[PDB]
Amino acid sequence: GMAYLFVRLPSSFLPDEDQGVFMTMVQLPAGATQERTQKVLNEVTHYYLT
Amino acid sequence: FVRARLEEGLNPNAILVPQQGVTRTPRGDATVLVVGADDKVETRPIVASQAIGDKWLVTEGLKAGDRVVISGLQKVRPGVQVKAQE
Repeated sequence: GMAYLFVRLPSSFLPDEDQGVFMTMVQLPAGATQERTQKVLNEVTHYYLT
Repeated sequence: FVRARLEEGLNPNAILVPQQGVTRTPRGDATVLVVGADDKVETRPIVASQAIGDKWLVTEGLKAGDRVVISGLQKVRPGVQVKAQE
């Protein structure tokens, strides 16, 4: 059973840490201008800010 | 020689699609995403006419009352159901 759990055991790279910050990436459709993207942000922002 | 804007044909009926919602396909072919009553997005190929304003005049392929599926280019792959906003 020792050998039993060793194998059932899911393996990872490393424990992730909450670092006090993170990032959110913004991609729009193609050909779209910044204003489009820009509005997204205040949306993004407004989520965070609020 | 001063700029002269000279009035012209004044198109009686213009299909003006926001150049947002205007996505060519196939190569150089305006594909409007307008979703019919089925609310299953169906991109209907057309050819945007000469660019104007922020929108495309498109001589053909679209009709009046067509709800342009303009944005949402992620949540809409063709055929998917969709809830319109205008």
